[PDB]
Amino acid sequence: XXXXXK
Amino acid sequence: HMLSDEQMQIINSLVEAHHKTYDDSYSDFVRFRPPVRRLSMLPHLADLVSYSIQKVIGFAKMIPGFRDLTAEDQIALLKSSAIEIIMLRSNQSFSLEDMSWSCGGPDFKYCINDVTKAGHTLELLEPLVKFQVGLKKLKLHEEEHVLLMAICLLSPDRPGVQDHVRIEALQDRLCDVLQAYIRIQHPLLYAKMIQKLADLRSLNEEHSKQYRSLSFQPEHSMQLTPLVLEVFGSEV
Ligand SMILES: C=C1/C(=C\C=C2/CCC[C@]3(C)[C@@H]([C@H](C)CCCC(C)(C)O)CC[C@@H]23)C[C@@H](O)C[C@@H]1O
Repeated sequence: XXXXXK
Repeated sequence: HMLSDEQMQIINSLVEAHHKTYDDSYSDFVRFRPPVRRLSMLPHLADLVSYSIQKVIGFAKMIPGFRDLTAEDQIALLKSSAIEIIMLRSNQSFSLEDMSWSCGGPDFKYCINDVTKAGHTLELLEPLVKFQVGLKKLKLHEEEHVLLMAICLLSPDRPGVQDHVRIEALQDRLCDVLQAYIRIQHPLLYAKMIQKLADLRSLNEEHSKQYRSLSFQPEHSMQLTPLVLEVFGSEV
């Protein structure tokens, strides 16, 4: 399951 | 005709960020799924791109001012430009002598026929090679190469961007930095590099077309990676 922005 | 201390630190930050996220040894390539020469090259090239997306993300987070944008804007900029940064950063491994990407030995030498075996056609690949050749002939300095990548990443004209004014300000700072660098170091060049950003928009458009058809075939989409499905996928 874009949290690589924790 | 002079670089300020703040402009100098921006150049130093972008070059060091690139060195952190680009390995000239290409030694992480052995951990990819092996290349095979239907769509036999798709596993390897999907791992290659997914690896590069991770590196582009790392490079983007070290662009001065990038981490001050909202997280949703950071993601929108990444999704829309990731394939353009990858094509841009791939120029370092491209070679004019044999017209291919050489990342080590023969196993990791990617010719145009190899990418054909990843589901892509000549409509994407012939202009992509031409883009690589025209970019290689420019003989960009490393400072210019990394500034062009940061400028491309901070384009405000992308789907899903909200704070279009702040991104415009950040990109203008980098364009100013780049214009002053070219002035000092060279006797035209700025316009050509800006033209390369227009070429990337066209390459981006053709790739998303061929990727979308590729991603809707289950035998092929199951060969991609989770990161590739997110970045190049349609859901937002
Ligand atoms: C990655 C990088 C390199 C090569 C880039 C290539 C060569 C092979 C074919 C590629 C990967 C193009 C493909 C059309 C992309 C297809 C991806 C997919 C199958 C998912 O639609 C895009 C860039 C081309 C190697 C190294 O320079 C690191 C860089 O970072």
